[PDB]
Amino acid sequence: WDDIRRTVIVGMDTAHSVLEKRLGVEVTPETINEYMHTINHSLPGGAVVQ
Amino acid sequence: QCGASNSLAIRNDEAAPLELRGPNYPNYAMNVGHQGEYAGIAQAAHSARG
Amino acid sequence: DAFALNPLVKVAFADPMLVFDFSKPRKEIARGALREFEAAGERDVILPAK
Amino acid sequence: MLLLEVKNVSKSYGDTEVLKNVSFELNEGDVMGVLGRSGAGKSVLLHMLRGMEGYEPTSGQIIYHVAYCPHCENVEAPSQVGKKCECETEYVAKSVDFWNNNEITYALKKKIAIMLQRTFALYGEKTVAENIMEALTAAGYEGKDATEWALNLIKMVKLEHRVAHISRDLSGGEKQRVVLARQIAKNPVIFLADEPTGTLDPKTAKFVHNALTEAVIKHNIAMVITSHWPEVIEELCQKAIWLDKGEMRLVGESKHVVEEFMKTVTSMKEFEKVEVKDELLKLENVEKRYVSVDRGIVKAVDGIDVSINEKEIFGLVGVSGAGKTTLSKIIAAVIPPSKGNYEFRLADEWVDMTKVGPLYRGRAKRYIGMLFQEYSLYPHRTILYNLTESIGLEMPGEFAKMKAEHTLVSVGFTEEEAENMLEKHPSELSVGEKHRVALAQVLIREPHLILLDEPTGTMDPITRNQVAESIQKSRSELDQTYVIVSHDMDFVLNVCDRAALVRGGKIIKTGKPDEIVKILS
Amino acid sequence: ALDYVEKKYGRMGTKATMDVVEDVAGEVTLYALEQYDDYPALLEDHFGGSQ
Amino acid sequence: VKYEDKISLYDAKGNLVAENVPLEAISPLYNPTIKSMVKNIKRTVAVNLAGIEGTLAAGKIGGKGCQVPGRTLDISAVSNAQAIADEVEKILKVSEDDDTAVKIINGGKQLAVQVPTARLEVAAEYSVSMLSTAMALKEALIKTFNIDMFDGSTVHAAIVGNYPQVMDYAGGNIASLLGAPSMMEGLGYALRNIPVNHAVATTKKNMMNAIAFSSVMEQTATFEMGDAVGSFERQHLLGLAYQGLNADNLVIDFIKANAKGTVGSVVETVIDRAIADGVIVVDKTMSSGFNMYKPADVNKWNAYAAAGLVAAVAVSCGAARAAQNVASVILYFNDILEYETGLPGVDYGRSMGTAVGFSFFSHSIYGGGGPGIFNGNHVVTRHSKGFAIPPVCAAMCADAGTQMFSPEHTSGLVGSVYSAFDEFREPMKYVIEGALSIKDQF
Amino acid sequence: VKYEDKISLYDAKGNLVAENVPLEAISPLYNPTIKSMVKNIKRTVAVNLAGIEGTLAAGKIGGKGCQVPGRTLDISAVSNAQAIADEVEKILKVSEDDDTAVKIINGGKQLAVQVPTARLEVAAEYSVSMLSTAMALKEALIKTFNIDMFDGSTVHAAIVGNYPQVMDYAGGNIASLLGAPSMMEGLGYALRNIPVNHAVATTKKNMMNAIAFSSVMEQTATFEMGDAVGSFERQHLLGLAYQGLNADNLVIDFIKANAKGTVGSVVETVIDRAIADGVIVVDKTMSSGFNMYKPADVNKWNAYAAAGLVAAVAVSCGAARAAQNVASVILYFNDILEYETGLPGVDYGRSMGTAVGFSFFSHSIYGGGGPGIFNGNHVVTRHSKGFAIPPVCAAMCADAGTQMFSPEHTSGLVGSVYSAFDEFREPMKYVIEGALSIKDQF
Amino acid sequence: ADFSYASKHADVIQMGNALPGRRARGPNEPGGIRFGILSDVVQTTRVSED
Amino acid sequence: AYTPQFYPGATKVAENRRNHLNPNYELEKLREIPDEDVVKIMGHRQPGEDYKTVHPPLEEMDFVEDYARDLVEPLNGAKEGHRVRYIQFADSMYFAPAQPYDRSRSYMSRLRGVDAGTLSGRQVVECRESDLEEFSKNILMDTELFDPATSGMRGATVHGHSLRLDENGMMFDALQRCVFDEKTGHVMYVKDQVGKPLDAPVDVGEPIPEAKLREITTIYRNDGVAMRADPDVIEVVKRIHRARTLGGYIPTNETFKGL
Ligand SMILES: Nc1ncnc2c1ncn2[C@@H]1O[C@H](COP(=O)(O)OP(=O)(O)OP(=O)(O)O)[C@@H](O)[C@H]1O
Ligand SMILES: Nc1ncnc2c1ncn2[C@@H]1O[C@H](COP(=O)(O)OP(=O)(O)OP(=O)(O)O)[C@@H](O)[C@H]1O
Ligand SMILES: C[C@H](OP(=O)(O)O)[C@H](NC(=O)/C=C\CCCCSSCCS(=O)(=O)O)C(=O)O
Ligand SMILES: C[C@@H](OP(=O)(O)O)[C@H](NC(=O)CCCCCCS)C(=O)O
Ligand SMILES: [Mg+2]
Ligand SMILES: [Zn+2]
Repeated sequence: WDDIRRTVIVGMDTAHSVLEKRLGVEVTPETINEYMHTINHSLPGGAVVQ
Repeated sequence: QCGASNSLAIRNDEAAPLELRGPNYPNYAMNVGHQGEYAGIAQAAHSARG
Repeated sequence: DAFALNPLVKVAFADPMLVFDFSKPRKEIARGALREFEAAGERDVILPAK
Repeated sequence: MLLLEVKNVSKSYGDTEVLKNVSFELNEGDVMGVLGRSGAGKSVLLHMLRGMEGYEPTSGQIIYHVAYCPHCENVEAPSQVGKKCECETEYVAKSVDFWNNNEITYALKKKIAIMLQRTFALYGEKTVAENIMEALTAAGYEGKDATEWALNLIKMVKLEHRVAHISRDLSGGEKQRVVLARQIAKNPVIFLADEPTGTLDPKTAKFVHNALTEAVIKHNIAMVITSHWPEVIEELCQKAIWLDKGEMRLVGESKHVVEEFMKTVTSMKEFEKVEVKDELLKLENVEKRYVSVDRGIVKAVDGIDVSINEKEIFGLVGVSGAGKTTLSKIIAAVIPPSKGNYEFRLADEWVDMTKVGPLYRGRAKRYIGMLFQEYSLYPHRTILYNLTESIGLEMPGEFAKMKAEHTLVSVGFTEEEAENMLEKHPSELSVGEKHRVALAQVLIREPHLILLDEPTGTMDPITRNQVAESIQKSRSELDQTYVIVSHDMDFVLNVCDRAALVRGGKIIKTGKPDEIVKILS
Repeated sequence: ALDYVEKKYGRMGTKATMDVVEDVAGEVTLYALEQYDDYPALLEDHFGGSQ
Repeated sequence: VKYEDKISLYDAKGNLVAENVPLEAISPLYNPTIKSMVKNIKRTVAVNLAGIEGTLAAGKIGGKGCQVPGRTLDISAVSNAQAIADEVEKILKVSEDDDTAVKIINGGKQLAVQVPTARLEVAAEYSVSMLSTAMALKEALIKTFNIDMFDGSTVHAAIVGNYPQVMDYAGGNIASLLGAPSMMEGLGYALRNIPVNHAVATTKKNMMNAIAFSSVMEQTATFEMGDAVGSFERQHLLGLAYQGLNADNLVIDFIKANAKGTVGSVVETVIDRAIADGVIVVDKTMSSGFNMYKPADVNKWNAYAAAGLVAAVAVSCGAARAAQNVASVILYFNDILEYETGLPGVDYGRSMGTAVGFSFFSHSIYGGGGPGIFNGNHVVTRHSKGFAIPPVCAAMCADAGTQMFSPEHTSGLVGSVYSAFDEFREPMKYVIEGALSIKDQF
Repeated sequence: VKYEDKISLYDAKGNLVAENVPLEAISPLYNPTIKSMVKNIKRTVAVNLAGIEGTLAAGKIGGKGCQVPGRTLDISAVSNAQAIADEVEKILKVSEDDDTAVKIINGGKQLAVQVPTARLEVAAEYSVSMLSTAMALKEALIKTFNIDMFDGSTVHAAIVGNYPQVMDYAGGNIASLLGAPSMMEGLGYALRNIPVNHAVATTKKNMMNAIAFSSVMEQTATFEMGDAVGSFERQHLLGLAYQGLNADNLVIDFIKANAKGTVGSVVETVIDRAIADGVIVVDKTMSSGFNMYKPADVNKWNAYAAAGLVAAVAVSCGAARAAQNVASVILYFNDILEYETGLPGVDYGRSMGTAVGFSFFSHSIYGGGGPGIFNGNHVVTRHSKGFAIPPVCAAMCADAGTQMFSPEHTSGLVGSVYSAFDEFREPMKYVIEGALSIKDQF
Repeated sequence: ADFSYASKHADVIQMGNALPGRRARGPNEPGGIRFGILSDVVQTTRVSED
Repeated sequence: AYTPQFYPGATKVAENRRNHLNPNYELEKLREIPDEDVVKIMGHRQPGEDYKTVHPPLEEMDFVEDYARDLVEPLNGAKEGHRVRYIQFADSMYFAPAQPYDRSRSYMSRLRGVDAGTLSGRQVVECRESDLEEFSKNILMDTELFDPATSGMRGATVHGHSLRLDENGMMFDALQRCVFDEKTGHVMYVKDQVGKPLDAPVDVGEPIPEAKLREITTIYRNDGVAMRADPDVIEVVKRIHRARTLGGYIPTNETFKGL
């Protein structure tokens, strides 16, 4: 039950489109890898560079 | 901002004694830094009376 | 059929990083019955040993 | 039959008759050319016909004669008077008089298209397809109709390599063609085109031109097109006027008019030779890639080795989208390269420049000035403030006025013109007066390496020869090195000495401008 | 706050009116902000304004 | 118009009123009495003035065992009930002829208010009545007894318990027949949130009147939920006519024929009447000799079975005089009817299953309780669309006092307030009159 | 009569319509136009036939990312359209002179059905419209294309979507302007469910008409909540008249006076107008100047401040041509007014608190969405009783297409359905006409 | 704020829905999990063909 | 007409708040930062290049006919159509000349079409890029609203508004956008407001002396000017609170008789 309860699936295609167009930030596979490292540090309890 | 008006109000959505108020009070249902001290003020109302 | 209702739920729970592997639900309930299942959510590092 | 009349209109701007005694007549389908010098009044006249704010006449009036539905507010062509609506009612003919608050004005204003001079009327973040799609949907059409057009249209201005590409990240003439393809796709009663081709290279200009014909001349939509660059006025218009300083110097068949205009002209000034002095910049394997998780890689610069030899004028010629602006931004230390070396011989030491900071790129960036292809000034400041106080001039404010006047004179303004221009806003100038002011703003700080992205583009041959002798004099009397991105060939022959050709992010061959010409043709 | 209330009102010496609310709350707020001004350690401990 | 089957009309005493009445004359979309009942049930609010006075005098605000020391107000609302009612009527009045009535019940102890219809025409729901009554009562109490500005919160807490914190009216002294919209278990279930005890206390423990009240409310709710539209409408119309209004006097005749009988005798009476009326016919005869039956009219057989279900409940719970037998009777009436005839049950077994869960949650540790606390909004009794609740109302009417959670214990304010209106107390004699008023318009 | 307040009515162009109109002529309890909009909102259902066809063709029933293999039906709902609309109208028909209206939108790909008021007269809540339309549409689809009995569940899932499991219409193709009554922030909050973008798209991006629509819905909701009852009714009527309906041309006058101005200039013009009209007077002058101001008419001062709030939002968002400024303009309009006069702001700080809510909801990663999805049934925006939402309509009407949550992206179906009604497309003109029709009865 | 909507409120897939009434519960509770979602949670189609 | 007062009080802090709120008060300028230098510290666009657009100019786009919407004159950046950018400031509690709520009130009283946001250690104003640059140079940077020591143009990591000043009297910066040059005695911005380094450091001038900072600040402090020395502001705050309370209780004229 714990593994089912703690699972949330979020899509990142509208976020990438908003980043590319409205925010003017390029979205590369390297940037996605950087974001994945950041969320893997930050999801349990982490605070990035603070 | 809406507090002073809602503190002594008599309208349905706005009136409640602070002992009967809680985190589901509509003004109080979003923000940090108020609720725990609201509970202490509610206690201090009766601590003065012993 | 590969899935029943949601393809995204099917792919998400195929993750090998899940502590409970949903490929063999009967086998792991046996492991939890024999006290050989390492579950998560234990506060062993914030509790005294005595 | 007749579409619009122009009565005797004299437009003035505080004792400034930008225009006087302007009068022409048009019918349902014809191309009208407006030919003249820089600052003659073509943009004022097109904003005048468009009915924009501040362009109201002081003496005359213009009459627009249209068709109209009193239940649908659709304006049409006058020829439609007698035909059947896209609604109930039949039609009604209206002599809309602009600047007379005549209701229809609104609907008519919606039915007229304008190509603004050096202004890209696009949504920026809405790509290329959605920008054109918007045009269709906005004007009408429907899912299929729009789709058909959208594709048929993107073909005409040649943009199939940038379909899902964001239009904000496009490159100059690509945005020009995007704005164009947005501008046919509204079914106008009139297409007013101010410098429709832009600073576009021969080949792409030809596509734009044929696209214009392929569409506007097919739907017999009257055309008002300006170019103070004739070869188009002829290949497009049949009846053209020649005005000089707001006065119609001639009104005739376009061929005779272009002839007469070209006689008034001057040849170049083929300056004296110059010897150059040592290498200053060295770029080794410069690459610039724009990777997207949604559109592919755009290798803007794809491995570029160039060398500049110090006091010299270097040319960069090519086709639209080749990578000239990306290269020039890499030289000016504005856009860092994805890969590759760039060293600048300050005096004898070569600073590695893909390193940000005063200890590194900054060192050379004090003496690097860049004039951008999409330039701007400060519109809330005056021209004098723009040359002197906006950028920071190392002199007291009392003596900056004559320094700015000297810079404007050296750019190619007369003493009276530079004196009258100093207490003025950039919105009160023309596109070409603003370009020369931005060129003076780059030049007035006296940097060593100067990058000029398309100095010409809106200059009569005479004004262009002017800016040209300017660059040559400053290079020799001040040993200033220049890097020029240009499309006018004769400018490269009579100005540059060691131009290079750019094609898809490559350097192909570098050599003399004549050698570059015979390589091109 | 308790000392200021007991010096001039008492624990239950007054009936709840507007004037006593204004007086007590204003005095305690002024004192607390004066203590934040006077002691930089207190201000650096409660670095956020919400605190 | 679209239904050509006619019904007779009988009162609660079994006397004939009229014949050849069209089926749509008792429809909720046509009957003026049902429309008036729905309009009046949305604007009528029960007020406990003595409860308000007791809550304020002891500081009993908050709910179950909650006392706030210091927030005690000594008012005399029961003595000044006339002035309070006058001020509430003045505040709630829209025009001067609006159907605003604030009547005094039990010598000032209770108050029955009716907010005007024009206040509900621009309201999307029915909650405007209780909120408007609460605000009018708050203003009337504040201006009648000169209550301090710092105690109006206590007055609000006395009138409505914990409304901003708990989206309900639990600790307050105001009430209505309908529950709060936050307690709805499905969309359109607002008319299903009337508990059985409320309907029994409203009708003053009259069996046929409570059956009519519950049936009218439940079938009007099925119209509201969209269940009784299209091809489903005739079945619910016949279920309302036969089970709830005793159209062909089926309920009274079955009860009279089984005055000293069991559930099985009622079952055979129903089958005999359905055979004699041509509603069901023999489908086939099996090798064992069992006569399998088929319905010649599906909806009419449904209505006949529902009327017999109510009759069986009345017979068994009048024999026992205890209201704990409803679930068993509803279960086994259908259970032996299906295997006696080969025919489906009252609601094609949606009501037998309702009894199988009612038998769970009326005899186990897991929830529910007495039969009087259930309703159509309850998760146990929501499954039968208006065919299982009027039996429960009849059984609670037949109870002699064997239930701890009686209507007297549960619905004292609501029953006393809503029994003062003739339309709510005796719905049979007014729904029949409303059908007679529009008998000639079909 | 009970209110001696007279107002002069103006149109959206600032021209005078009538003078000495009583204040209760624009009341929701008296105005026939407001009643008609409430009834039409309660009974109008929007049906996406193209969405139903796409869902059934691909088997996309369920919700976000949900797809059931094997449960795909290939029907042509858009191609038939008129037959489906006729069947739905026939099923939903009660009388022959019914108000049942199923019209065809965008060439068969959408339906705009209006259920009759007969089904809403016997309903306690507005949800009868969507459930009845869903049932009629299911029956029409099953009878038009011969759907097998085992695929009716698939048809129901395509039409409504997860309803017995999720008490809402999530993955379906049927929509209404009002959400589920069990999904309200508070009791009586049903009418504060229309977002800003729906109001802007319904009024075809007209400033004054969108303001009038939002104000009419918000103040009718405050009447529904019981808030505008007793001593608050005058303040809510004055707020509606001066903020939404441009009473005494205040909004247009302030906008005209501050064409080149800022928010502070709007504050100055509001204070000057309130001094000139006698609404506020000087209380006392302190030692350091600063003559304090007190209201001679408290509710009229609140109405003047609300009209100035709308005008300040219009001025700032017409200067910027961007709808992102709404929160700051309301917040600092109230702040500057309070610390300029010593007078309370709009809604006594509730407007400022709701502006703080708008700020943290539309300007941060903690925020979500833009100002176009602001509605009073949200926990962030519920605090102001109809005084902070109608300025957001002016802000979104002044937006030059720089918002991701544009009305075109979120409310195209709503605009195409509800723009056909005259009282919804131009609420201001028809509310003024309805007030003019009942002038002599006061 | 627009990016926040696009990144954490646009394509969120939850395991279970909130439950109303007397069964009042939040999302990701086992009463809100549909049968098809739970069928997609179990991964036996990956490793078995029976 | 009505002569607008702006803020109650007799102290220098109240006078400075009134001066900030007054649009007809000319703020004293204390430094000259060029327009391109302000653009470089802002970090939004390269100086000399054209402004990026989010939509076509308002003449090009077709809108519906709206009398009330067309009464208001749009900004120039809205007329051409420019993206909305921001400039963010942090203000120290130790006698910074401008303070966050004072900044927001003055911006919304003085500038057209701006989006002001107030935090405890942050204050941001959003506008169209050309107009934003114009009032950033004319009002926000060169006048007495800015001090390069006690205030700073900074986005991204903001911290140090409540911390003590450093050895040079500057506010603490975790990213160190601006440093102190002791050879010239001036503060130089070596990074832009978001944190990437600048190729050439830009002189924003020298720190304001503390004696002038006492006169030009808008904050109340025990070591400076306290509110106990300004009873008029406290009385106005209490009157606003009481009026809000009375309006929320019962909003009638008789209940406001006890005001
Ligand atoms: N708003 C204005 N106020 C005053 N003078 C103006 C204004 N706009 C343009 N002018 C002047 O009017 C004359 C005509 O300008 P216009 O822009 O029409 O030139 P043009 O013929 O289009 O030249 P170009 O080739 O530079 O585009 C110029 O001298 C210009 O400086
Ligand atoms: N930021 C960017 N992201 C993605 N692609 C880009 C970007 N900037 C430029 N490009 C693409 O890279 C190519 C080179 O652009 P660049 O501006 O260097 O062209 P150019 O040679 O100057 O052409 P033009 O004559 O139009 O100025 C173009 O096709 C352009 O669309
Ligand atoms: C918790 C609250 O809901 P609730 O009170 O009803 O449970 C919940 N509130 C929010 O989501 C929103 C904002 C919270 C973030 C504030 C953290 S303070 S730290 C940085 C804040 S700032 O620098 O940007 O000002 C909501 O959904 O309304
Ligand atoms: C009937 C109802 O109980 P209440 O009448 O609301 O107390 C409901 N029971 C249940 O659903 C119990 C479920 C599990 C117990 C029996 C399992 S067979 C509940 O708990 O809310
Ligand atoms: Mg021009
Ligand atoms: Zn027409």
